[PDB]
Amino acid sequence: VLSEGEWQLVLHVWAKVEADVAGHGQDILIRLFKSHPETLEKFDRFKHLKTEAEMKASEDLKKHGVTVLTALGAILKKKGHHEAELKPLAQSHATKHKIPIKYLEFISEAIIHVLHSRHPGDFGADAQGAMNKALELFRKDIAAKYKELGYQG
Ligand code: HEM
Repeated sequence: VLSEGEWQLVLHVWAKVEADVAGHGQDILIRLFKSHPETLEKFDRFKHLKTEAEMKASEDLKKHGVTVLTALGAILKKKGHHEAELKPLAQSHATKHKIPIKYLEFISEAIIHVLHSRHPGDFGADAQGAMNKALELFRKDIAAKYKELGYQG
């Protein structure tokens, strides 16, 4: 479980992400798609996008970025009491979208890269540590629902 202090480090930097949800969402998805191109192939909506410049220009991608970060934010702010929010997400991602747990690890790494670029002063090693723990908790709870439903390990 995270401590109350580790949750404070997480939510202090998240309040900053919330000053520019759309800009953050874009940087994260682009980083994901460039670092792990197989992830782009899950999105019928985006797989036409070939270059970073085309990605940066897509308003539809920006929109999805806001969807992703807004769902994540609502989970983080529950501080691990996140059952009601996480269950519908794991169900759709397991059964409808077919998203391997490994890809959740990839987008975790993208989130932490981007936070580090935009918010150095609020994202030191102790914050990076807390954020890593929070994302692991997110993954571990998703993985439990995946196993229940019979989805890939
Ligand atoms: C922090 C991780 C993520 C969060 C919070 C998240 C959240 C969401 C939300 C809220 C939606 C819309 C409602 C629904 O379908 O459940 C969605 C849709 C989707 N997500 Fe995720 N997602 C995450 C990770 C991923 C990753 C890693 C991928 C793919 C590699 C993925 C692929 C998709 C696809 C294919 C859709 C449908 C988009 C569309 O075609 O409209 N998601 N996600």
